[PDB]
Amino acid sequence: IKKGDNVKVIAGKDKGKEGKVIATLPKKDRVVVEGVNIMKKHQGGILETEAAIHVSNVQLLDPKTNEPTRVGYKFVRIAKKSGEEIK
Amino acid sequence: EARDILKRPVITEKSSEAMAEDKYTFDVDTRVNKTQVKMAVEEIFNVKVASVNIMNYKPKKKRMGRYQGYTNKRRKAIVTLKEGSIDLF
Amino acid sequence: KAKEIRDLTTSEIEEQIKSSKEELFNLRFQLATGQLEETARIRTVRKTIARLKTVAREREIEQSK
Amino acid sequence: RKASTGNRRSHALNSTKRRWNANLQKVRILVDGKPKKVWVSARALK
RNA sequence: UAGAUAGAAAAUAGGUGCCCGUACCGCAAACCGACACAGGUAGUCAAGAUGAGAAUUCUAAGGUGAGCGAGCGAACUCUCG
RNA sequence: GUGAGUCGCGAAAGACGGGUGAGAAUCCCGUCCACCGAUUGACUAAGGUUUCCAGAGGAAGGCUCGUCCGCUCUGGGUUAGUCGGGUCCUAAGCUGAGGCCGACAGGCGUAGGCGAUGGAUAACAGGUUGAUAUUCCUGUACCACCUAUAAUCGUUUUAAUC
RNA sequence: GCUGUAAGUAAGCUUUGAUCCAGAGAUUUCCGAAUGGGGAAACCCAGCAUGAGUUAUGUCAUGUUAUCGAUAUGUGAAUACAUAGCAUAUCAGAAGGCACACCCGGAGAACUGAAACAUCUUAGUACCCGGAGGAAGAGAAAGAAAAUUCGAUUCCCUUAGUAGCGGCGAGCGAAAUGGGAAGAGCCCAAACCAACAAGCUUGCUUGUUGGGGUUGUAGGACACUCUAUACGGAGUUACAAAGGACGACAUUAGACGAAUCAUCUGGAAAGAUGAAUCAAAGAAGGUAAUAAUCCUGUAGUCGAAAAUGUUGUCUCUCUUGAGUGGAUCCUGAGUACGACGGAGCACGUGAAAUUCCGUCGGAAUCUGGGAGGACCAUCUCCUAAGGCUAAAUACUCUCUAGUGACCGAUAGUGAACCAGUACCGUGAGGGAAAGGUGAAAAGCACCCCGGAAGGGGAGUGAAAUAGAACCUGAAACCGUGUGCUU
Ligand SMILES: [Mg+2]
Ligand SMILES: [Mg+2]
Ligand SMILES: [Mg+2]
Ligand SMILES: [Mg+2]
Ligand SMILES: [Mg+2]
Ligand SMILES: [Mg+2]
Ligand SMILES: [Mg+2]
Ligand SMILES: [Mg+2]
Repeated sequence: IKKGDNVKVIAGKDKGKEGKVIATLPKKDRVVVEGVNIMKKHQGGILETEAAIHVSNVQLLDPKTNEPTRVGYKFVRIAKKSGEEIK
Repeated sequence: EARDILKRPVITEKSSEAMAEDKYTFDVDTRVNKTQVKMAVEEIFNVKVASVNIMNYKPKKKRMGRYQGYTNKRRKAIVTLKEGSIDLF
Repeated sequence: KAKEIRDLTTSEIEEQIKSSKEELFNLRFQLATGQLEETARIRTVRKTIARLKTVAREREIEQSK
Repeated sequence: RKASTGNRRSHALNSTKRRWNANLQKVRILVDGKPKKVWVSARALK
């Protein structure tokens, strides 16, 4: 439900980090974001592409802090905890 | 109509020699008399006499994913000419 | 392409069907030569024919009642 | 009607088993109220 | 013959002519026989000398060398003289 | 596992050379030798269903080895107015409207109809591919049919004529 | 975001709202009841009309073409009458399928028990056939019973393994009174009238409609008195007669849906440690390890353009309802009953009622007839010989939502996976084995030997003795070396 906005990945390899997302993959439920870099290899010794994680993620717009995203009233449109700006 | 009477062309070394005496080789949709092909290929290109000869083939086997299955039926029809010639290559 | 079709006469419907079929047969007939690189174009064509015959049939009904 | 009718048991003088019919009476006639023919009982033809 | 029906076509020119099957083995390695099995498997052709002869012995046509072999050359079994 | 690296390796005359290949009694090539020859030959039916041919591969299959195969992988091959058959016929037999019979099911059977191993039926020789041949081409032929054209008919009788 | 499982590549689509979800509609090749003919199922061959293309034939496109019956026609003649037949047209008729379930009916067994067996039991089971339903059957008293009588049927309990049947052995087995679930009663036939009909006896009677009328404490007819009036009404389309309008509710896609931060360990926290929060929501599952406060979610609330289903009120239809008197008539005929053989009633021919079957004989008409367990009498109760009927009940091929002191890969469906498969058999038919990498494919770049396969190294990863025949990896079995010994 996300198309390249901000997040804070909290509960994975290394946390406290943020970044912006690529394909959400609705079926596998796995998003692509800067924060994991597999050492893939083809015939280079390594490749350093970008890999995915399950949704252990959260958004942050006004508080500059993770909150439970909360799609609220119809004006649909997002309406977060403390502040209500677009997703 | 022409569409569902001519399904594919065919090319090979066989057809390559065949084009010496102005022959060609198509594959048709099945359940087509020989004659419809004549009047229809006539309809579409204006080429003609040197009537047709034709065959069938039974479907072979194949294993692509270690599961059994058969190829598809194949009715091949051999066209030959007396009146100009056709190239669509 | 849903109501471009509704703009027709019930007679032009036939001609674009035929010409679309010749367009198609050109593509199918090139296809095994390997001249073609386009793959997904054919679906658009065949689906168009489906649309034209569909609407022709619907108006065939509503010209019956 | 034309049916083996009443198919049940037949006891002997010491009551072994045996199946029978009671094949209901029917005799055929030119019917005296319609010019055709059919099996007909006697019990009706009183 | 009952009947049809005005009233043909000699020989001439020209064209029209559908579906199925067709590959391969078919006294066999591919059929039946669970096996690449010393079995059965209708039918056609079937040459040469010798011979009454499709018998027998040796050869054409043509096909095959048989899907483990090398040693020694004892018992014993089998097959032959 | 034991038995056991033991019985067996499914009648049979092969040998040599030259190549290949990482590697050859077993593969290709040739020379010799031996075998069948009313046949281990050639052609088709039933039957099986792509085993057919080319190019590669050798994990297992092949009663050994295998650089090979009827095993795998990819690709490719079967052409008919006249051939066997259907649009022609039919026996045995099967089915069988109406119909006769049977507790139901269904059983019998006329009309007709299906059903060939038989009857009738218009084609031959050569060439050609790694793989198809009376099917392709090359030449020469045939039957039915339509269309076009005229030398014979003359109430539509009878006469040509169906 | 998408182009299934099923990777991968390339071509392309998509806020001008794809894909996806739900409802309607359009298509829906061929075989199959198969239905134009034929047929070795999925092939072949035709016919007629119309219409494509040809100069013309060949060739095609669509439509149509079976049988049976049951209606309307004509036509029918073996014989004149005219029927048998014959040609044509109409029907949303039927045929078939199935859920091996549940129901009714036709037919209908044996092993077995009996300590053997023939009566018997198993059993009126199985299978077979047929029919219909979503439930069926039954059914509104020619009962039950013996009193302060009740007043369709069915099912559950109980009476009762009692009373009884029985080579009196095996064994079988009610019913009633009572307590409960559900509760519903109605139309014909007949005598009477009108109409039309052949015999018109010019006598009226039979033939067909409409009325008329439906029963035991007798009733109707017929005669008489009032109600109603084309309606005051009851109507009840689930019986009772068969048609149609218009609101509410549920179902088939969905949405909202309160709440947490940090330290240590870790490869990774959802754990320990602390301090905090929501609760109509601490059900559940997933999330790199065990989470009410990360996601899906739940409590609760909202929501349907269209379609369906059930319910409601006006339309809608359709309808007179009682009473007395009983002179005369009517109350279901080859029926009921008897005998003969049989079956079934818990009941085996027994004294054997009551009910059904076949043959044969053969009653009565309300001062009548049947039952009350042989049969007669008195008493009591009920009125066949014509028909319909919801619910209560039995089952679940299937769907929705749920659950388990149920299984967790030799169990459980035979079947967790590409199974009624491979396979076996001519054929009916019988029938297998086979789950798991890791959190994520990050699925071993690169060097080396090697023809390859395989391996040693280097690297991905916490771990590759997790490296695809991939969690854990026992015992048999096989080896390598070695302390002691022979
Ligand atoms: Mg064959
Ligand atoms: Mg042999
Ligand atoms: Mg000789
Ligand atoms: Mg050599
Ligand atoms: Mg119907
Ligand atoms: Mg008796
Ligand atoms: Mg009687
Ligand atoms: Mg296990």
